[PDB]
Amino acid sequence: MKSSAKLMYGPTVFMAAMAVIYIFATMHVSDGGSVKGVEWVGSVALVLSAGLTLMLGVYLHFTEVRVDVLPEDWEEAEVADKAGTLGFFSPSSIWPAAMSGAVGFLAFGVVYFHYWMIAVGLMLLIFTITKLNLQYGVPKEKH
Amino acid sequence: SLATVGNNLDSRYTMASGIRRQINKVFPTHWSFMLGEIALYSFIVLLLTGVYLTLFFDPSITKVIYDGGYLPLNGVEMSRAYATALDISFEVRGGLFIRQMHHWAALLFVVSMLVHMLRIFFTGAFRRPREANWIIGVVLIILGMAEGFMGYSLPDDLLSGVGLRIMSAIIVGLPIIGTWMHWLIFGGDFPSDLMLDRFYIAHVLIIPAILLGLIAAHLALVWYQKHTQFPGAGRTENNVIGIRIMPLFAVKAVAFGLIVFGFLALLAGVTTINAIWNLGPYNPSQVSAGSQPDVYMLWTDGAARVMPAWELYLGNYTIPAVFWVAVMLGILVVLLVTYPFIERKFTGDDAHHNLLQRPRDVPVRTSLGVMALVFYILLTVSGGNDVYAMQFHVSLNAMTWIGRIGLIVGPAIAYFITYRLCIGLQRSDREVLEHGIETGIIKQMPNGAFIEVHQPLGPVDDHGHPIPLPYAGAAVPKQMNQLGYAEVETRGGFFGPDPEDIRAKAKEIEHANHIEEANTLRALNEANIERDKN
Amino acid sequence: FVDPAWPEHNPADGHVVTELISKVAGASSPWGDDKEFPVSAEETGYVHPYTRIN
Amino acid sequence: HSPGLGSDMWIVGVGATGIGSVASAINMLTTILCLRAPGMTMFRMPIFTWNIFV
Amino acid sequence: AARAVTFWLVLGIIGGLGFLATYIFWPWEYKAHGDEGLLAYTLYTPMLGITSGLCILSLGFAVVLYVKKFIPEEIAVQRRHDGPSEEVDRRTIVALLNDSWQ
Amino acid sequence: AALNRPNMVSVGTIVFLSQELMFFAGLFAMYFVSRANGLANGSWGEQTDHLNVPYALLITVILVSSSVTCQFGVFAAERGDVYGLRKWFLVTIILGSIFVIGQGYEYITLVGHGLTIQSSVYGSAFFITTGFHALHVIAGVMAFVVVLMRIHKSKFTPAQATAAMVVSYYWHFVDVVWIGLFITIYFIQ
Amino acid sequence: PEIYRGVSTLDEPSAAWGWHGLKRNTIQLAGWISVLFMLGYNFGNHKGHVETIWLLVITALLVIGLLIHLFEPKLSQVRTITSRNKPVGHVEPDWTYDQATLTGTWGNLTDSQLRSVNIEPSRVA
Amino acid sequence: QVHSGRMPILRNEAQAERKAPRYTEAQTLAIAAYVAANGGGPGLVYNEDGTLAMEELRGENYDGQITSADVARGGDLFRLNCASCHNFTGRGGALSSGKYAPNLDAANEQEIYQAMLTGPQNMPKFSDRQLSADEKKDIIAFIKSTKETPSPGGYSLGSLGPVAEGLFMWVFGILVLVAAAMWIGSRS
Ligand SMILES: CC(C)=CCC/C(C)=C/CC/C(C)=C/CC/C(C)=C\CC/C(C)=C/CC/C(C)=C/CC/C(C)=C/CC/C(C)=C/CC/C(C)=C/CC1=C(C)C(=O)c2ccccc2C1=O
Ligand SMILES: CC(C)=CCC/C(C)=C/CC/C(C)=C/CC/C(C)=C\CC/C(C)=C\CC/C(C)=C/CC/C(C)=C/CC/C(C)=C/CC/C(C)=C/CC1=C(C)C(=O)c2ccccc2C1=O
Ligand SMILES: CCCCCCCCCCCCCCCC(=O)O[C@H](COC(=O)CCCCCCC[C@@H](C)CCCCCCCCC)COP(=O)(O)O[C@H]1[C@H](O)[C@H](O)[C@@H](O)[C@@H](O)[C@@H]1O
Ligand SMILES: CCCCCCCCCCCCCCCC(=O)O[C@H](COC(=O)CCCCCCC[C@@H](C)CCCCCCCCC)COP(=O)(O)O[C@H]1[C@H](O)[C@H](O)[C@@H](O)[C@@H](O)[C@@H]1O
Ligand code: HEC
Ligand code: HEM
Ligand code: HEM
Ligand SMILES: CCCCCCCCCCCCCC(=O)O[C@H](COC(=O)CCCCCCCCCCC)COP(=O)(O)O
Ligand SMILES: CCCCCCCCCCCCCC(=O)O[C@H](COC(=O)CCCCCCCCCCC)COP(=O)(O)O
Ligand SMILES: CCCCCCCCCCCCCC(=O)O[C@H](COC(=O)CCCCCCCCCCC)COP(=O)(O)O
Repeated sequence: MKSSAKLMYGPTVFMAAMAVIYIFATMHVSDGGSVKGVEWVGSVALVLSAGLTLMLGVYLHFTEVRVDVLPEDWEEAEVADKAGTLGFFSPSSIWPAAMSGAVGFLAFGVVYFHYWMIAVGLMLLIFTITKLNLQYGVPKEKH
Repeated sequence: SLATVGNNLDSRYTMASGIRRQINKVFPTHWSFMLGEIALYSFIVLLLTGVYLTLFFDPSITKVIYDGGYLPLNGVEMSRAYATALDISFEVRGGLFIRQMHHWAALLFVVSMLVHMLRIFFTGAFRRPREANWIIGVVLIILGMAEGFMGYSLPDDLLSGVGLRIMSAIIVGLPIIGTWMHWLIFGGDFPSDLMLDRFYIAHVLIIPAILLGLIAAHLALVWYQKHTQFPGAGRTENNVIGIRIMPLFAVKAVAFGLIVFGFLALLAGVTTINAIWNLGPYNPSQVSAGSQPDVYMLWTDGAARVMPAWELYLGNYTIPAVFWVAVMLGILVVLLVTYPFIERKFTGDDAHHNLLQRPRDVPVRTSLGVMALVFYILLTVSGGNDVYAMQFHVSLNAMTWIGRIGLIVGPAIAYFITYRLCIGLQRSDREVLEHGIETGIIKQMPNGAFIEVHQPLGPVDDHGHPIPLPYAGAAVPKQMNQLGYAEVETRGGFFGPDPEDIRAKAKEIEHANHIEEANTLRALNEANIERDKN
Repeated sequence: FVDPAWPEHNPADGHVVTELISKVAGASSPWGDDKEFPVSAEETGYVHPYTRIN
Repeated sequence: HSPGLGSDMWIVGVGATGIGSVASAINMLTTILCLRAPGMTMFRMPIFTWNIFV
Repeated sequence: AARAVTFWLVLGIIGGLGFLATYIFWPWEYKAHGDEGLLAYTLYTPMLGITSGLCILSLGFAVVLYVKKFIPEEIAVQRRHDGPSEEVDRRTIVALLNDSWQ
Repeated sequence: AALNRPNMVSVGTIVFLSQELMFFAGLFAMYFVSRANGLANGSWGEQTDHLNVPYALLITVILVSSSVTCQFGVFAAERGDVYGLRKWFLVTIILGSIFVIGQGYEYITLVGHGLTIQSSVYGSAFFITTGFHALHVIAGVMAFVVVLMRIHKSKFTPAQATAAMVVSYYWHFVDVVWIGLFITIYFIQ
Repeated sequence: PEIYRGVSTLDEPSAAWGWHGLKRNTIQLAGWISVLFMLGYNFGNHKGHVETIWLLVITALLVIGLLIHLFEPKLSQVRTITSRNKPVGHVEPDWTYDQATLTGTWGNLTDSQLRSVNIEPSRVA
Repeated sequence: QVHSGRMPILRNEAQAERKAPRYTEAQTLAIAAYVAANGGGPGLVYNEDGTLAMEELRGENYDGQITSADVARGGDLFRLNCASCHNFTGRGGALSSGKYAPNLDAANEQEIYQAMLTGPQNMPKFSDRQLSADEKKDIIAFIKSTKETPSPGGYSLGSLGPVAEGLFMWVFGILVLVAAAMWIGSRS
């Protein structure tokens, strides 16, 4: 993860350099097979693509400076080093499928442009997201 | 001075002993056991709103010139029925509110019965000794549908009139007694003078009398044979575990009653139903697009659309293509009414059943139910495929063919999927009993094996793998939060906690209470084992 | 105020969860990361329901 | 210029299938970062995982 | 818990008073397309629905919220007496009917 | 004892927020192209006269201060304080719903002049960007309410603490996008 | 074990709880009745054949399915060996165990190989 | 055809659609002038001045608002001829094979007049001899009155009727009451 943070600087600097060249070459070059002027679409997109890579790169860089030498990042690690517990991984759930079905309902709502369908699909999506998050929290039945 | 009121009531009717038993009857608490009450409360609202609605309604066909409140219909010749229905909604303070309450209550009534019937079907509550209740209930749903039909056809507007035209022309086309039957019902050619008077009396008196009588018989018969219950902990076929009538069941019944009443009272204001002013007086020559009956009548109308033109022209006689529709509708009802008997015929089960069964443990019946639901839903949709075609941009001919073909292919796919899913649900139950709850805490052993921690619900041997428990007919937990391992251990409000002393003291009592509760169920089972031994 | 369910940790040269670091490789357990599983069948408070049909 | 209702279904379907791609990229990117076997450095993982990373 | 119940009770009272006030004083008579005060009219039935719904629904919520917060927790077990009757009485009811016929 | 591995859920959410930036890259691209076209004619300036710049300031601070309170709510989650989390999250919900109502009122006060979606290219571009942002803010508020339900139902474990830290990440991102979007629309005009 | 009404608990775990599986003859009967109805749809008032081609395709699929259901077909096991695959009745050595504890596959490694795995040749026996 | 954005056709199908207009008012009238020079038929209805009548064709006796006596007659005319293809209150209806009678909300009064003066696709043509000027104006009065009048009681569920009232209850109405029952009762 230490080397994962660093490798994003490559694309970051590349995109940052291209987003400068693009702007200056579109507004000051007459080719005859195009018209002079800033592109305004390839400039914003390239700047913000550099932004994405920079964001992820910086976040991983700040994160990796507070982390110990992990066995997966150690060259001569033994298998018996990670002998503890990993995290909590969800064994099963029906809510992904239903949640996808809810997004498919407001999809058709927007297609047909039916207000009731959009409203129901929006509330249906809220419901399924809520159930997904409150899956492992549902209290024991208070009878 | 209440003991003296009791003293007088007892000294006359010897009622102390016979009411102690009434207030001590125990009823199983389950959310699905309240579905019948919705039908009951909706029926009560219908009777009350219906009586109020008859103080302003004149069920006559005699033509008059309208000069009432609704100015956009002033000067048109209409019947007395339509004119007075227009006066309930435009000249009576809160008459539209009550009219809409009535119609909404009708809808809820029919859907409540449908959902209740589904609960009865899936859980197997129709088995011995409760077949009489099934037959009574089936008659209740058919009469409910008939009641609603003759109710919406009272205003004598253009939409409802086409329903009567359809109904009359269905009857007239019957093979032998088809034209003689029509003259006996309507009192002549359609329309006729006495028609809306025969419909009014059948609607305010004849059917509701029969309905009330059947309902009363239904409830008494249920109350006599206590109730069924799911096979939970400590529960046998010779006991009922739940709550007594008072103080807990009676109050809960009232609360839910008010909830339904309040909900119908909201709908009566906030949403429009049967806007009869938009439609005009009935005219045999004019019609509208779609022109569907009520939702509960759509299956019958959907049957007529998907039946091909199969007329039989005998010698100087005719069997209309509608006749086969009647035959089909005659089969569906007969199949529904005599279900417990065909259940018993093909299964060879003739025992006394007091314990319910989860739908997942009876895959054939569950699958047949979902097969029949798809059949009913396809009939309902195809009865109203004109509104589906226009709003969802599909060919109307394509809709007709979907209905025709879907009634063969839809049920088959429904059965297959439902059966497989029922067995799947059975398998997931067995995994927990055999291996334990999947915690979801994946941990790595020193050798490098990833293993998920399993929580056994029974005793283990001495080699990891715990002795699997047999199925017991009840729900087995599948999450660790279902055992209260995610329970909040803070007592207090939203902004501030409770004092420590009042907090720790409170956790102790709740802990002791839940332990003792589980102990009651354990002790119950033990006594029941020894009971069933004999 | 510290929640009862909060893991008993020394508030010195150690912090169980911050913005970006944690103690596990994955999601923290929603039933307490310091909870030892499995436990005896008694603690679960599950009552196996003996049932007989007919 | 395209009054058909099919074109809206196309748009919406493309949009939806594009959500599944980001949903898959999110956990194909953080599985690499967080969940690796003891000894499996970034430069020990196969070419296939590097390609899915990029 | 007492404040939770009382919230729904006060809200129901407000709803009831609202329904009475709207039923009596709100403009209820029919107004046509162009007529001023069409909005005041087309909101009469909705207002009745809103208020009556609020009153009855809130009272229902208050009553249910009382039983699950204040009434104690009960598990009751009743013995079933059903199926065929006792033989003593069984042969006693058929013998009586047979006697009446013979 | 235990090492200090990266927060997996935090890393997951940051990767999700990155993609949410490119969604606004599209909207900004559409806005800037339309702005270039508008300034070429000189018709942009006429359409901008419908903007209430002072009103858009106090709404912005209402959002910005919300982020502040949100951070306090997270400062209470790093330690075991369930009540510190509960208080500040409620304040941020209120302060965010006030933004939504404020933005909604601006929309209703913007149709009064002639700034509509189908009234001009400016109107189309103004409503698309701020409309999508409004949807995101609503989603953020709903995220807060769901996490407030989680804190009420489950026991306040580091798992629940992590769930609140990431929703704060989402909120900060949405506020930052607003900051960048307000400068573009109101300051730069 | 524990076969109820002809259906085994091994395939259907709740065998003794309710109705569990019908007979092959009722599925066939329903299928053929359905085929009759699907063929009978071809008689009526319709001029188009875009619905005929739709009926015949579905009927053909249904007939194919019912024939598969009737003449239950089975296949043989492919008794082949591809590349470095072992014939059935082979035990796979625990590679990771043999790697951790020098024994078996990692049994006969010389000093040269021992140094290659950063294992000083001294921890013998 | 042009103003309503129905022309030009972009693809052959069951039925041409209304969409966003391609031309303005003036351009439409120029194309119309050119077309009518190749042998003219029905013309646009004008008023006192040389302007296209819009709010003036909202009733025979229209002055500043719709007369309630016009909607009464227009209602029965509308019901007799066009309640079938359209809905009762012109909500739309389906036809043979991918065709339909569109919802009437989007058309102005001139478009209504010209719609029943010409006969677009599968709509029959109603000449002035068949439905007179006064009858047509009454039909417009009814159309524009039923559209622009909110329901007296409730939220009119798209005015579709028994099919929309049965979906609100049988799918949404019962679900709320189930949720209430699931709240009061137990899961065991
Ligand atoms: C303990 C308790 C409350 C139990 C609950 C029992 C209960 C409420 C059961 C439900 C009622 C039942 C069985 C309904 C039948 C349902 C059904 C099949 C159809 C619906 C009925 C229906 C359509 C009603 C509408 C119109 C209609 C036909 C009404 C019936 C008309 C008649 C015949 C009314 C008089 C009968 C009546 C109400 C009797 C009360 C019962 C008692 C205690 C009678 C005692 C009795 C007396 C006092 C006599 O003098 C007498 C003289 C000559 C012969 C017999 C009797 C007789 O039985
Ligand atoms: C329970 C509730 C709805 C509370 C809300 C408060 C309320 C009643 C508000 C409305 C106020 C009213 C009704 C004002 C008007 C008063 C007036 C002028 C007339 C009232 C009479 C009326 C509406 C209709 C005519 C007669 C009537 C009450 C008919 C319907 C009731 C019927 C058919 C009862 C069957 C008779 C009978 C023998 C019943 C057996 C025993 C009982 C108590 C049955 C009912 C019953 C109940 C009530 C359950 O909750 C239940 C729950 C779970 C399982 C089973 C049952 C069950 O069987
Ligand atoms: C028997 C019914 C039992 C009622 C149940 C009790 C409910 C209490 C609340 C009652 C609601 C009040 C409604 C009063 C209505 C009102 O305001 O009346 C107007 C002028 O009243 C006045 O100033 C004085 C009104 C005094 C009457 C109020 C009576 C309530 C109390 C005093 C009686 C106690 C009840 C005892 C309970 C017994 C229970 C029995 C079950 C007449 O002007 P009008 O021009 O004719 O317009 C007409 C519309 O009003 C009209 O609705 C109609 O619908 C239109 O068609 C139109 O003609
Ligand atoms: C709960 C999930 C629900 C999923 C259901 C989805 C299945 C729906 C399938 C839809 C197929 C529709 C294709 C359209 C076809 C069409 O439009 O053709 C029509 C005739 O429709 C037909 O026969 C087709 C009917 C056959 C449909 C079979 C449906 C059975 C379903 C239920 C089972 C399969 C799916 C199972 C999914 C279950 C999920 C679990 C896995 C006639 O054409 P026509 O209106 O006359 O118009 C033209 C002139 O305009 C023009 O001049 C031209 O010249 C003319 O020739 C004429 O064509
Ligand atoms: C099929 C029978 C049919 C009858 C009868 C009918 N219409 Fe239509 N109507 C149509 C069809 C089909 C269209 C769509 C034609 C098109 O748009 O190209 C249509 C289109 C219209 C339009 C254009 C709709 C719009 O949204 O712009 C108006 C306005 C209209 N009709 C009104 C009427 C009036 C007014 C009457 C009678 C007094 C009437 N129609 C009778 C079928 C009918
Ligand atoms: C008019 C509508 C109906 C009403 C008001 C009604 C009322 C009730 C009530 C109150 C109960 C007891 C409580 C419960 O278990 O939910 C009940 C039970 C029952 N009903 Fe209904 N019911 C109606 C329709 C039906 C229908 C249509 C059927 C069957 C087709 C049916 C069959 C049964 C059965 C078998 C029971 C017994 C449940 C049990 O005891 O385990 N009912 N009904
Ligand atoms: C099973 C119970 C009942 C059902 C399902 C039912 C159903 C209906 C329906 C669907 C309507 C059409 C409503 C409308 O026009 O908006 C209606 C109207 C009517 N019902 Fe009922 N009803 C029932 C009971 C009763 C009873 C008991 C009475 C009278 C004592 C009654 C009197 C009326 C009257 C007078 C109308 C006409 C008034 C009107 O059309 O507005 N109903 N009913
Ligand atoms: C259970 C079986 C029901 C039988 C129905 C048969 C199938 C045909 C259905 C046709 C659907 C027509 C849809 C349509 O045209 O849409 C609309 C017309 O009808 C409706 O409005 C549908 C209302 C249905 C209830 C939804 C309420 C949402 C609030 C929920 C809050 C709890 C037109 O679109 P619009 O209203 O303008 O957005
Ligand atoms: C993909 C998620 C789906 C989200 C569903 C939300 C749907 C919002 C529809 C708003 C329609 C209002 C337009 C209108 O006719 O009013 C117009 C004015 O609209 C506005 O200025 C405010 C609109 C708010 C912007 C919302 C943009 C959201 C982008 C969602 C992308 C589909 C007035 O139209 P009129 O003159 O009456 O013809
Ligand atoms: C218009 C299209 C017509 C469709 C044609 C399809 C008809 C196929 C007929 C096949 C007959 C099979 C007979 C048979 O073998 O008996 C049995 C079929 O099963 C049944 O008992 C039928 C019960 C149907 C009742 C459905 C209503 C209940 C659901 C309501 C819930 C609300 C088979 O039993 P077996 O396998 O021999 O043990």
